[PDB]
Amino acid sequence: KGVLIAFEGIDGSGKSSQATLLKDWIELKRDVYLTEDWIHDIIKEAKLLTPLTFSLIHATDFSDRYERYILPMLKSGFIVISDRYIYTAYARDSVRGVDIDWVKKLYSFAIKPDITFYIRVSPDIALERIKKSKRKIKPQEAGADIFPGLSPEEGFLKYQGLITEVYDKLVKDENFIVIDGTKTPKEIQIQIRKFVGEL
Amino acid sequence: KGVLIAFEGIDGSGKSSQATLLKDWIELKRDVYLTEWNSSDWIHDIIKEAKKKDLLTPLTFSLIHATDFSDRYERYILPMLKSGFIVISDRYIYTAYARDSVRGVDIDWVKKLYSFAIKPDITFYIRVSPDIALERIKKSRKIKPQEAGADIFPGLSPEEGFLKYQGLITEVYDKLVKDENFIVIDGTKTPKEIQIQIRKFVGELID
Ligand code: NI
Repeated sequence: KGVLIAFEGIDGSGKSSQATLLKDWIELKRDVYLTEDWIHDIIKEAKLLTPLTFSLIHATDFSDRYERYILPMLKSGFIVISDRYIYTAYARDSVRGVDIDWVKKLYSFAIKPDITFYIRVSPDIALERIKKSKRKIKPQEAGADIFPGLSPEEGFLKYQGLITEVYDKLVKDENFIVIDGTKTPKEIQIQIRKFVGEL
Repeated sequence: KGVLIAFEGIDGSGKSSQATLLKDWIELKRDVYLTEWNSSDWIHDIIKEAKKKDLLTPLTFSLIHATDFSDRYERYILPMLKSGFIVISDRYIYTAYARDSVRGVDIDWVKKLYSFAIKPDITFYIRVSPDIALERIKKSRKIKPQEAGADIFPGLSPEEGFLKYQGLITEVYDKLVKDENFIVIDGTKTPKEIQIQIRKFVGELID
Protein backbone atom coordinates (compact mmCIF):
# COMPACT_ATOMS: atom_id res chain seq x y z
CA LYS A 1 0.00 0.00 0.00
CA GLY A 2 2.85 2.36 0.92
CA VAL A 3 4.66 3.42 -2.23
CA LEU A 4 8.07 5.24 -2.35
CA ILE A 5 8.88 7.38 -5.32
CA ALA A 6 12.26 9.00 -5.70
CA PHE A 7 13.64 11.50 -8.12
CA GLU A 8 17.28 11.95 -8.99
CA GLY A 9 19.05 14.23 -11.38
CA ILE A 10 21.70 16.81 -11.49
CA ASP A 11 20.98 20.37 -10.30
CA GLY A 12 19.02 22.15 -12.98
CA SER A 13 17.28 18.94 -14.05
CA GLY A 14 13.92 20.21 -12.81
CA LYS A 15 13.59 17.13 -10.64
CA SER A 16 12.34 19.04 -7.52
CA SER A 17 9.67 20.70 -9.60
CA GLN A 18 8.63 17.35 -11.05
CA ALA A 19 8.45 15.84 -7.58
CA THR A 20 6.19 18.69 -6.31
CA LEU A 21 4.11 18.63 -9.47
CA LEU A 22 3.56 14.89 -8.94
CA LYS A 23 2.58 15.32 -5.23
CA ASP A 24 -0.12 17.94 -6.09
CA TRP A 25 -1.55 15.58 -8.71
CA ILE A 26 -1.45 12.34 -6.67
CA GLU A 27 -3.16 14.18 -3.74
CA LEU A 28 -6.31 14.06 -5.93
CA LYS A 29 -6.30 10.23 -5.83
CA ARG A 30 -4.84 9.34 -2.39
CA ASP A 31 -2.56 9.85 0.62
CA VAL A 32 0.83 11.31 -0.47
CA TYR A 33 3.72 12.99 1.37
CA LEU A 34 6.73 14.95 0.06
CA THR A 35 10.04 15.08 1.90
CA GLU A 36 10.28 18.78 2.89
CA ASP A 37 18.10 22.05 10.08
CA TRP A 38 21.29 22.01 12.20
CA ILE A 39 23.28 21.03 9.11
CA HIS A 40 23.34 24.85 8.85
CA ASP A 41 25.29 25.41 12.08
CA ILE A 42 27.73 22.51 11.37
CA ILE A 43 28.85 23.70 7.91
CA LYS A 44 28.92 27.27 9.36
CA GLU A 45 31.15 26.09 12.27
CA ALA A 46 33.58 24.30 9.89
CA LYS A 47 36.13 27.08 9.26
CA LEU A 48 38.44 21.57 7.32
CA LEU A 49 36.24 18.44 7.61
CA THR A 50 37.02 15.36 5.57
CA PRO A 51 34.65 14.01 3.00
CA LEU A 52 34.12 10.96 5.21
CA THR A 53 32.79 13.16 8.02
CA PHE A 54 30.64 15.04 5.47
CA SER A 55 29.11 11.78 4.32
CA LEU A 56 28.30 10.89 7.94
CA ILE A 57 26.74 14.31 8.59
CA HIS A 58 24.41 13.93 5.63
CA ALA A 59 23.66 10.33 6.54
CA THR A 60 22.74 11.37 10.10
CA ASP A 61 20.25 13.89 8.75
CA PHE A 62 18.95 11.42 6.25
CA SER A 63 18.43 8.79 8.96
CA ASP A 64 16.47 11.28 11.01
CA ARG A 65 14.06 12.16 8.24
CA TYR A 66 13.87 8.50 7.12
CA GLU A 67 12.87 7.07 10.49
CA ARG A 68 10.70 10.00 11.54
CA TYR A 69 8.89 10.86 8.29
CA ILE A 70 9.57 8.56 5.35
CA LEU A 71 9.11 5.16 6.99
CA PRO A 72 6.13 5.92 9.23
CA MET A 73 4.04 7.38 6.34
CA LEU A 74 4.88 4.38 4.20
CA LYS A 75 3.50 2.23 7.04
CA SER A 76 0.23 4.21 6.87
CA GLY A 77 0.11 3.69 3.11
CA PHE A 78 1.04 7.16 2.06
CA ILE A 79 2.73 7.46 -1.23
CA VAL A 80 6.01 9.15 -0.34
CA ILE A 81 7.88 11.23 -2.85
CA SER A 82 11.45 12.26 -2.09
CA ASP A 83 13.38 14.41 -4.56
CA ARG A 84 16.71 13.24 -3.43
CA TYR A 85 17.18 9.90 -1.85
CA ILE A 86 20.21 7.72 -1.15
CA TYR A 87 21.50 7.82 -4.67
CA THR A 88 22.17 11.49 -4.30
CA ALA A 89 24.43 10.57 -1.44
CA TYR A 90 26.10 7.81 -3.44
CA ALA A 91 27.16 10.47 -5.98
CA ARG A 92 27.82 13.36 -3.63
CA ASP A 93 30.08 11.22 -1.43
CA SER A 94 31.89 9.09 -4.03
CA VAL A 95 32.93 11.98 -6.33
CA ARG A 96 34.72 13.18 -3.18
CA GLY A 97 36.63 9.94 -2.80
CA VAL A 98 34.50 7.96 -0.35
CA ASP A 99 34.21 4.22 -1.21
CA ILE A 100 30.71 3.98 -2.81
CA ASP A 101 30.23 0.43 -1.60
CA TRP A 102 30.97 1.82 1.89
CA VAL A 103 28.30 4.53 1.34
CA LYS A 104 25.82 1.85 0.12
CA LYS A 105 26.29 -0.17 3.35
CA LEU A 106 25.95 3.04 5.43
CA TYR A 107 22.54 3.64 3.75
CA SER A 108 21.52 -0.01 3.75
CA PHE A 109 18.93 0.60 6.53
CA ALA A 110 16.83 2.44 3.81
CA ILE A 111 14.47 0.69 1.48
CA LYS A 112 14.81 0.69 -2.26
CA PRO A 113 12.20 2.90 -3.96
CA ASP A 114 9.36 1.20 -5.83
CA ILE A 115 10.23 3.71 -8.55
CA THR A 116 13.15 5.99 -9.16
CA PHE A 117 12.90 8.61 -11.87
CA TYR A 118 16.30 9.74 -13.25
CA ILE A 119 15.50 13.01 -15.00
CA ARG A 120 18.53 12.89 -17.25
CA VAL A 121 19.83 16.07 -18.72
CA SER A 122 23.40 17.05 -19.64
CA PRO A 123 25.25 19.77 -17.78
CA ASP A 124 25.53 21.95 -20.92
CA ILE A 125 21.77 22.07 -21.26
CA ALA A 126 21.15 22.46 -17.52
CA LEU A 127 23.44 25.50 -17.44
CA GLU A 128 22.00 27.28 -20.57
CA ARG A 129 18.58 26.94 -18.79
CA ILE A 130 19.80 28.31 -15.49
CA LYS A 131 21.34 31.17 -17.55
CA LYS A 132 18.09 31.86 -19.57
CA SER A 133 16.35 32.21 -16.17
CA LYS A 134 19.19 34.54 -14.87
CA ARG A 135 19.52 32.65 -11.56
CA LYS A 136 22.81 32.68 -9.66
CA ILE A 137 24.93 29.55 -9.63
CA LYS A 138 25.24 28.26 -6.09
CA PRO A 139 28.78 27.26 -5.06
CA GLN A 140 27.39 23.84 -3.88
CA GLU A 141 26.12 23.39 -7.44
CA ALA A 142 29.47 24.35 -8.95
CA GLY A 143 31.31 21.84 -6.66
CA ALA A 144 33.50 24.70 -5.36
CA ASP A 145 34.78 22.62 -2.43
CA ILE A 146 36.43 20.40 -5.11
CA PHE A 147 37.14 23.03 -7.87
CA PRO A 148 37.92 26.40 -6.25
CA GLY A 149 39.08 28.89 -8.88
CA LEU A 150 37.01 27.45 -11.72
CA SER A 151 34.21 29.92 -12.50
CA PRO A 152 30.74 28.95 -11.28
CA GLU A 153 29.56 28.10 -14.84
CA GLU A 154 32.55 25.73 -15.46
CA GLY A 155 32.44 24.14 -11.99
CA PHE A 156 28.90 23.29 -12.80
CA LEU A 157 29.89 21.60 -16.06
CA LYS A 158 32.66 19.69 -14.25
CA TYR A 159 30.95 18.72 -10.99
CA GLN A 160 27.58 17.91 -12.49
CA GLY A 161 29.51 16.01 -15.15
CA LEU A 162 31.07 13.88 -12.38
CA ILE A 163 27.64 13.45 -10.74
CA THR A 164 26.08 12.34 -14.03
CA GLU A 165 28.73 9.69 -14.32
CA VAL A 166 27.70 8.14 -11.03
CA TYR A 167 23.96 8.25 -11.82
CA ASP A 168 24.60 6.66 -15.21
CA LYS A 169 26.61 3.86 -13.55
CA LEU A 170 23.67 3.15 -11.21
CA VAL A 171 20.99 3.05 -13.89
CA LYS A 172 21.10 -0.74 -14.45
CA ASP A 173 21.60 -2.04 -10.85
CA GLU A 174 19.16 0.44 -9.29
CA ASN A 175 16.54 0.16 -12.12
CA PHE A 176 16.29 3.88 -12.74
CA ILE A 177 13.45 4.83 -15.02
CA VAL A 178 15.41 7.12 -17.26
CA ILE A 179 13.54 10.29 -18.38
CA ASP A 180 14.67 12.69 -21.13
CA GLY A 181 14.93 16.07 -19.45
CA THR A 182 15.38 17.95 -22.71
CA LYS A 183 11.65 17.55 -23.09
CA THR A 184 9.51 20.37 -21.67
CA PRO A 185 8.32 20.38 -18.10
CA LYS A 186 4.80 19.48 -19.20
CA GLU A 187 5.95 16.55 -21.39
CA ILE A 188 8.14 15.22 -18.56
CA GLN A 189 5.40 15.45 -15.91
CA ILE A 190 2.75 13.83 -18.11
CA GLN A 191 5.10 10.94 -18.84
CA ILE A 192 5.83 10.67 -15.10
CA ARG A 193 2.10 10.78 -14.25
CA LYS A 194 1.58 8.15 -16.91
CA PHE A 195 4.33 5.82 -15.46
CA VAL A 196 3.07 6.26 -11.88
CA GLY A 197 -0.45 5.87 -13.24
CA GLU A 198 0.54 2.19 -13.84
CA LEU A 199 2.07 0.88 -10.54
CA LYS B 1 55.99 3.28 14.61
CA GLY B 2 52.69 4.57 16.14
CA VAL B 3 50.67 2.16 18.31
CA LEU B 4 47.00 2.18 19.31
CA ILE B 5 45.92 0.76 22.63
CA ALA B 6 42.23 0.58 23.50
CA PHE B 7 40.63 -0.08 26.87
CA GLU B 8 37.16 -1.58 27.10
CA GLY B 9 34.93 -2.40 30.01
CA ILE B 10 31.71 -1.55 31.82
CA ASP B 11 31.12 1.54 33.87
CA GLY B 12 32.78 1.04 37.25
CA SER B 13 35.18 -1.55 35.80
CA GLY B 14 38.24 0.68 36.53
CA LYS B 15 39.29 0.82 32.92
CA SER B 16 39.78 4.66 32.89
CA SER B 17 42.13 4.41 35.88
CA GLN B 18 44.00 1.65 34.13
CA ALA B 19 44.28 3.81 30.95
CA THR B 20 45.54 6.77 32.85
CA LEU B 21 48.01 4.68 34.86
CA LEU B 22 49.35 3.23 31.57
CA LYS B 23 49.71 6.69 30.12
CA ASP B 24 51.76 7.94 33.10
CA TRP B 25 54.19 4.99 32.66
CA ILE B 26 54.54 5.16 28.91
CA GLU B 27 55.01 8.98 28.90
CA LEU B 28 58.29 8.36 30.83
CA LYS B 29 59.83 6.51 27.83
CA ARG B 30 58.03 8.03 24.84
CA ASP B 31 55.28 10.28 23.27
CA VAL B 32 51.75 9.38 24.24
CA TYR B 33 48.26 10.72 23.66
CA LEU B 34 45.28 9.60 25.72
CA THR B 35 41.80 10.22 24.30
CA GLU B 36 38.41 9.26 25.85
CA TRP B 37 35.62 7.88 23.63
CA ASN B 38 32.91 9.56 25.74
CA SER B 39 34.41 13.11 25.31
CA SER B 40 32.39 14.07 22.24
CA ASP B 41 33.36 17.22 20.37
CA TRP B 42 31.71 20.12 18.55
CA ILE B 43 29.62 18.30 15.92
CA HIS B 44 27.93 16.01 18.40
CA ASP B 45 27.05 18.94 20.66
CA ILE B 46 25.54 21.00 17.82
CA ILE B 47 23.35 18.12 16.66
CA LYS B 48 22.15 17.01 20.05
CA GLU B 49 21.32 20.59 21.14
CA ALA B 50 19.57 21.36 17.84
CA LYS B 51 17.45 18.19 18.22
CA LYS B 52 16.84 18.65 22.01
CA LYS B 53 13.05 18.86 21.37
CA ASP B 54 12.81 15.73 19.13
CA LEU B 55 13.10 12.07 20.19
CA LEU B 56 16.03 10.54 18.22
CA THR B 57 15.91 6.93 17.12
CA PRO B 58 18.77 4.58 17.95
CA LEU B 59 20.03 4.62 14.39
CA THR B 60 20.30 8.41 14.43
CA PHE B 61 21.87 8.44 17.96
CA SER B 62 24.41 5.97 16.61
CA LEU B 63 25.26 8.10 13.51
CA ILE B 64 25.66 11.23 15.57
CA HIS B 65 28.40 9.54 17.56
CA ALA B 66 30.10 7.95 14.58
CA THR B 67 30.07 11.29 12.80
CA ASP B 68 31.67 13.06 15.71
CA PHE B 69 34.15 10.23 16.13
CA SER B 70 35.19 10.39 12.41
CA ASP B 71 36.29 14.03 12.98
CA ARG B 72 38.23 13.25 16.16
CA TYR B 73 39.88 10.31 14.43
CA GLU B 74 41.20 12.11 11.30
CA ARG B 75 42.08 15.23 13.31
CA TYR B 76 43.64 13.74 16.53
CA ILE B 77 44.04 9.98 16.42
CA LEU B 78 45.50 9.26 12.99
CA PRO B 79 47.93 12.21 13.01
CA MET B 80 49.23 11.17 16.44
CA LEU B 81 49.77 7.63 15.20
CA LYS B 82 51.56 8.87 12.03
CA SER B 83 53.70 11.21 14.17
CA GLY B 84 54.90 8.09 16.10
CA PHE B 85 52.69 8.53 19.16
CA ILE B 86 51.37 5.80 21.31
CA VAL B 87 47.60 6.40 21.39
CA ILE B 88 45.57 5.11 24.34
CA SER B 89 41.81 5.05 23.93
CA ASP B 90 39.72 4.77 27.05
CA ARG B 91 36.74 3.23 25.33
CA TYR B 92 37.04 2.82 21.49
CA ILE B 93 34.68 1.63 18.70
CA TYR B 94 33.70 -1.46 20.64
CA THR B 95 31.79 0.85 23.02
CA ALA B 96 29.66 2.00 20.13
CA TYR B 97 29.18 -1.53 19.01
CA ALA B 98 27.75 -2.39 22.47
CA ARG B 99 25.81 0.83 23.03
CA ASP B 100 24.10 0.92 19.66
CA SER B 101 23.38 -2.82 19.48
CA VAL B 102 21.65 -3.11 22.92
CA ARG B 103 19.42 -0.34 21.54
CA GLY B 104 18.47 -2.43 18.54
CA VAL B 105 20.84 -1.18 15.81
CA ASP B 106 22.23 -4.26 13.97
CA ILE B 107 25.79 -4.78 15.19
CA ASP B 108 27.03 -5.93 11.72
CA TRP B 109 25.87 -2.55 10.35
CA VAL B 110 27.64 -0.69 13.18
CA LYS B 111 30.84 -2.64 12.40
CA LYS B 112 30.57 -1.58 8.76
CA LEU B 113 29.81 1.95 9.99
CA TYR B 114 33.06 2.14 11.91
CA SER B 115 35.09 0.13 9.32
CA PHE B 116 37.06 3.28 8.62
CA ALA B 117 38.90 3.12 11.94
CA ILE B 118 41.87 0.87 12.38
CA LYS B 119 41.88 -1.93 14.75
CA PRO B 120 43.85 -1.43 17.88
CA ASP B 121 47.27 -3.15 18.13
CA ILE B 122 46.01 -4.21 21.57
CA THR B 123 42.60 -4.09 23.17
CA PHE B 124 42.34 -4.73 26.89
CA TYR B 125 38.94 -5.81 28.24
CA ILE B 126 38.98 -5.24 31.92
CA ARG B 127 36.23 -7.67 32.75
CA VAL B 128 34.22 -6.98 35.96
CA SER B 129 30.75 -8.25 36.69
CA PRO B 130 28.02 -5.66 37.01
CA ASP B 131 27.34 -6.76 40.66
CA ILE B 132 30.92 -6.18 41.61
CA ALA B 133 31.02 -2.84 39.81
CA LEU B 134 27.78 -1.78 41.49
CA GLU B 135 29.30 -2.64 44.91
CA ARG B 136 32.34 -0.42 44.25
CA ILE B 137 30.03 2.31 43.03
CA LYS B 138 27.97 2.26 46.25
CA LYS B 139 31.01 1.92 48.59
CA SER B 140 32.24 5.20 47.05
CA ARG B 141 28.67 8.41 44.33
CA LYS B 142 25.26 8.08 42.68
CA ILE B 143 24.63 6.31 39.40
CA LYS B 144 24.02 8.53 36.33
CA PRO B 145 20.88 7.78 34.15
CA GLN B 146 23.19 6.92 31.22
CA GLU B 147 25.01 4.31 33.40
CA ALA B 148 21.63 2.93 34.28
CA GLY B 149 20.35 2.66 30.67
CA ALA B 150 17.56 5.09 31.83
CA ASP B 151 16.11 5.50 28.35
CA ILE B 152 15.77 1.72 27.86
CA PHE B 153 14.54 0.96 31.42
CA PRO B 154 12.93 4.05 32.81
CA GLY B 155 10.82 1.79 35.20
CA LEU B 156 13.80 0.59 37.25
CA SER B 157 15.66 1.86 40.26
CA PRO B 158 19.08 3.27 39.12
CA GLU B 159 20.79 0.24 40.80
CA GLU B 160 18.65 -2.31 38.99
CA GLY B 161 18.94 -0.55 35.63
CA PHE B 162 22.68 -0.47 36.04
CA LEU B 163 22.63 -4.22 36.60
CA LYS B 164 20.34 -4.99 33.61
CA TYR B 165 21.94 -2.36 31.32
CA GLN B 166 25.56 -3.14 32.22
CA GLY B 167 24.67 -6.84 31.98
CA LEU B 168 23.75 -6.37 28.35
CA ILE B 169 26.90 -4.32 27.59
CA THR B 170 28.82 -7.21 29.18
CA GLU B 171 27.18 -9.77 26.88
CA VAL B 172 28.17 -7.73 23.86
CA TYR B 173 31.82 -7.39 24.94
CA ASP B 174 32.03 -11.11 25.79
CA LYS B 175 30.79 -12.05 22.33
CA LEU B 176 33.59 -9.85 20.71
CA VAL B 177 36.49 -11.35 22.57
CA LYS B 178 37.30 -14.04 20.00
CA ASP B 179 36.79 -12.00 16.89
CA GLU B 180 38.40 -8.81 18.13
CA ASN B 181 41.32 -10.59 19.85
CA PHE B 182 40.61 -8.83 23.22
CA ILE B 183 43.13 -9.38 25.94
CA VAL B 184 40.80 -10.26 28.81
CA ILE B 185 41.99 -8.98 32.13
CA ASP B 186 40.40 -10.27 35.31
CA GLY B 187 39.10 -7.05 36.83
CA THR B 188 38.46 -8.48 40.32
CA LYS B 189 42.29 -8.43 40.89
CA THR B 190 43.73 -5.38 42.62
CA PRO B 191 44.38 -2.24 40.56
CA LYS B 192 48.06 -2.56 41.22
CA GLU B 193 48.00 -6.18 39.90
CA ILE B 194 45.88 -5.24 36.89
CA GLN B 195 48.35 -2.49 35.92
CA ILE B 196 51.30 -4.84 36.30
CA GLN B 197 49.77 -7.29 33.91
CA ILE B 198 48.90 -4.52 31.46
CA ARG B 199 52.40 -3.07 31.70
CA LYS B 200 53.93 -6.53 30.91
CA PHE B 201 51.68 -7.15 27.78
CA VAL B 202 52.44 -3.62 26.49
CA GLY B 203 56.16 -4.10 27.28
CA GLU B 204 56.21 -7.31 25.23
CA LEU B 205 54.77 -5.50 22.24
CA ILE B 206 56.59 -2.18 22.04
CA ASP B 207 60.02 -3.51 23.14
NI1 NI C 1 26.39 11.64 23.11
